Formats: sequence, structure tokens, C-alpha cells
Amino acid sequence: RCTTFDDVQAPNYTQHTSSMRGVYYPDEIFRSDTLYLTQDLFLPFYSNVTGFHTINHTFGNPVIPFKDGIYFAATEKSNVVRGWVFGSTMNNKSQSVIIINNSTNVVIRACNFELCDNPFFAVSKPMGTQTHTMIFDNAFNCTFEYISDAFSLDVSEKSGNFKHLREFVFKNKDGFLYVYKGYQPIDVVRDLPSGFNTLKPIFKLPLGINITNFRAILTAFSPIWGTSAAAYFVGYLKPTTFMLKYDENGTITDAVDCSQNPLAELKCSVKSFEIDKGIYQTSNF
Amino acid sequence: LSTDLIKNQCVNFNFNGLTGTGVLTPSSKRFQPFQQFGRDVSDFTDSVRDPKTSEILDISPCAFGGVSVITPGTNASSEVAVL
Ligand SMILES: *[C@@H]1O[C@H](CO)[C@@H](O[C@@H]2O[C@H](CO)[C@@H](O[C@@H]3O[C@H](CO)[C@@H](O)[C@H](O)[C@@H]3O)[C@H](O)[C@H]2NC(C)=O)[C@H](O)[C@H]1NC(C)=O
Ligand SMILES: *[C@@H]1O[C@H](CO)[C@@H](O)[C@H](O)[C@H]1NC(C)=O
Ligand SMILES: *[C@@H]1O[C@H](CO)[C@@H](O)[C@H](O)[C@H]1NC(C)=O
Repeated sequence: RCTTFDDVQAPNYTQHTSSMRGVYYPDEIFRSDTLYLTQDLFLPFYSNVTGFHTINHTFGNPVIPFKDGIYFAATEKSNVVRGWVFGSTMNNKSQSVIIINNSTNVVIRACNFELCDNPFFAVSKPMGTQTHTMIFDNAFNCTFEYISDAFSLDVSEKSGNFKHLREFVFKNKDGFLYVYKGYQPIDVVRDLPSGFNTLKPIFKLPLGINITNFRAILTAFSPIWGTSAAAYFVGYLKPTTFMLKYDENGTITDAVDCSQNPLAELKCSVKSFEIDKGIYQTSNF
Repeated sequence: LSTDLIKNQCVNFNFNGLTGTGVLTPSSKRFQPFQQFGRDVSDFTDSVRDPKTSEILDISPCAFGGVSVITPGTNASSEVAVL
């Protein structure tokens, strides 16, 4: 059952800042009391962050390119962002993997899904529970299946601040999709604020499929459709050089771009966060 | 599978993909639930987490060094001491 909406406002492409987010544990290896260089895909500091706002008549989830691996953030109080479809053609012509939370399970499923052009959950706004699972019409040649443990999720619409900030990073390398997770509590109206939180690896899924595009699976709140205030933020990664900082408890405590200015790139070379006066040599031009 | 424990002897361990030699000993390093093994300031895999018991162990180098012979001379004695 594929149901598209009636009066969706055109997308905003409203841009925001990336100030100090995008940090994740790059590996599974313990270090302590140290600095450590990496060459990997990262969000650069203070970058254009496309905020897709779901407001009263605005239901933003177009076909969004995965191109290099993406950064995702979700500003949540009522759990509108519940799933994603990943793939290339976004039809039943190519293999698409869908990873959702259906308020019972974390469900991972990779098939040739007949994609509905408008994926959503419909939730009865006066009743407060999920009504519809309008995701896919058909599914065949299912390559991977996963359904998590049963758990009871908060579905109904809330009011006030965005309390829940869930940050996700998806990374296709060696036929896998590296899945990164992180959470902090927030309280804000709009415009994803500054902060610093290391994201954690949760899944390294052997999918082996061509994923170039994606689309988020949102949650319509219906009194067909209606929306509530939620926003989710688009970030691309870029192969950068960062330097981490491990404490005595093995926590990533500080990160530094080697690319935003000649200042911090010098800090990558000298390998300290503080440098006294003087002139110092870095690489060629 | 012979997943035993030989502490305080130079052995040639093999974990789930982690090979090498050395003397094994218990560690007290603060891991995470997703840590598997740790490295020092160098690039050696220093600590290790048991695939069987999830015990944090650190790996020490076996034994090495140089030898220096101490003699008082030939015309007086012939006994020596080592270092
Ligand atoms: C690494 O992490 C550990 C644990 O998070 C830190 O040790 C903790 O230090 C605090 C304060 O220094 C200790 O709290 C104290 O507990 C006693 C007894 O409950 C209480 O009476 C005091 O008022 C205070 O709250 C805590 O027990 C201690 N935990 C452990 C396991 O040692 C450590 O400081 C961290 N180190 C670094 C470099 O981050
Ligand atoms: C993107 O970020 C730059 C700063 O790097 C800023 O000058 C520019 O206005 C931003 N673009 C939009 C559309 O906001
Ligand atoms: C042995 O040689 C040392 C010098 O190497 C000399 O001082 C000593 O007198 C010698 N002793 C004898 C018994 O020749």
C-alpha cells in the first residue's frame, strides 16, 4: 500500500552549522593517555548542515544521496524519525535495505522492495498509538533479515523542547555498512546546537549492495496525514585527518581538525593542544 | 580447543586472530563493552580480552637483552661472572 500525501510544502534546504560533532570511535582498539592520528571519513568542523524540518504542512523526505557516507542527527521528542531505506534505484529493480523501529523491534531487512514513493508511519494523534505500516508494497529476493528484541516505545506526540538527540553515521566500506550510534539529552526549539559527543559502533552489516541514495522513514501524526514538529539534519562525511585524545579511562575527550585553518593543522604536526610563541615549519605548497 | 590459562610463562598465544609470543598476565585496564584488545603508545597490540571469559589481560614481552662477560684476566685467574 503506497500512499503519497496531498499538501506537502516544498523542502527548505535550510543550512546550519556542524560545529564540533561527527566524532566516533574509529575502531575497537583501546588507547589511553595519548593522541592519535586518523585518515578516515569525517564531518568537517563548522560546515553547512541541511536541516529538513517537518513542520505543520511540511513533510520533507526526498531522495537524498548517500554519496560518500553520511552524518545523521535527529532532534526528537515524539520519535518521528523511525526508519530509512538505503539503496541505489529505490525501487524493486535493485536490492534495498530497510532499517526501522516499528515501536516493537529494530527491524533490518534487505530485499527487492517495491518502494512506496512516500514512506511513513501513521499515528492516531488523539489515540496515541501507531495505526499504519505503509512502507512497502512488495518484497522479493530477500537477502538479509533481522528483527531485534521486543520493546515498548514511546509513540504519541509530545509538546515542548526536543528532548532526544540521536546521532547516526552510515559508512559503506568493503561491502559492509558501518552503523554508528550516539545519544545525548537536549532541550531546544530548532537549529541543532553545538556539542561534542563520540558516536559508537553498533553494526557492521555484510550487505554488499550498491547504496547511492536513501530516504528517511518519518511518522505522520493523524487526527489523511498530519505532521508534528521534528527536524533531522543532513551531513556528508569527507575523508579528513583528525586527531583524537584518549584519557586514562579510554574516553575520546578532544578532537581536532587538521584542515580548517593553518592553526590547528600546526597542532596536528606539533602534537599538542597548546603551543607557545615562535615560528614553526609545516608542509609544502 | 585447549583454551587453558598459562600465566607467568613465555608461551606463543593464539586468540581469535591474535597470534604472537610472550608472557601472559592479568590486566586492570578500563575497557568498554566493544573493546577487544588494546595498544600501547607504540603500535604493538598490548592488552587482550578473552574470547572465552571476557577477561582483560595484558601481554608482556618474553625475554631478551644483551650479555656482558666479566673477567679479571688470564695470568691471574680463569673464573668469570656474567651479566
Ligand atoms: C576514571 O573513571 C573512574 C570511574 O568513573 C574515576 O574514579 C572515580 O572517582 C570518583 C571521584 O574521584 C569517585 O567518587 C567518590 O566515591 C566515594 C565513595 O562512593 C564518595 O564518597 C566520594 O564523595 C566520591 O563520590 C569514584 O568512586 C571513582 N570510581 C572508581 C571506580 O575509581 C576516575 O577518576 C576516572 N579517571 C579519569 C582520569 O577520568
Ligand atoms: C554554507 O556555509 C558557509 C560557511 O562555510 C556560509 O558562508 C554559507 O552561507 C552557507 N550556505 C547557506 C546556503 O547557508
Ligand atoms: C697480569 O697482568 C696484569 C696486567 O694485565 C699485571 O698488572 C699483573 O702484574 C700480571 N700478573 C702476573 C703474575 O704476571
